[PDB]
Amino acid sequence: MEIQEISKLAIEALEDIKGKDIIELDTSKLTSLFQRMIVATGDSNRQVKALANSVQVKLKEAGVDIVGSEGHESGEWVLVDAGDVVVHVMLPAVRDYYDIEALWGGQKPSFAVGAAKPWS
Repeated sequence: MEIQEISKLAIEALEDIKGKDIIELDTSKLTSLFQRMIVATGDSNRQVKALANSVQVKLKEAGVDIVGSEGHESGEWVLVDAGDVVVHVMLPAVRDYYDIEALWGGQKPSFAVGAAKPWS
C-alpha cells in the first residue's frame, strides 16, 4: 500500500494493545533510511513485546514483509523495521533515556517516574 497507509496500519496495531504516547515523525527530509517513524510506549516488557508482536502480525496479514525485529527479547526497546517505515516500542524509562524522538525533531512525552538505572 501507500507510505502513509502502512503507517496508519502500524499505529492502529499499536492501539490494539493499548499503546501509550504513540507518535509519528516524518523523517523524510532527515534520512533516506525511512520516511515515517513511530514511537509508542509499553508499561511492561509484556506489553512492549505484545505491542511489538501486534505490529508485526498486523503488517504481515496486510502483505507487508518486515525487514526484521531487534530487541524483542528483553522487551525494553524493540525496533520493528518495516522498510520505509519503522516502529519503536520502548519502556517509559527507556524512551526518556535515549530520547530518539528529539533526534528527528520530536519532543518526548512527559516522564517523571524514575530512571536512575536506564542502562540496568
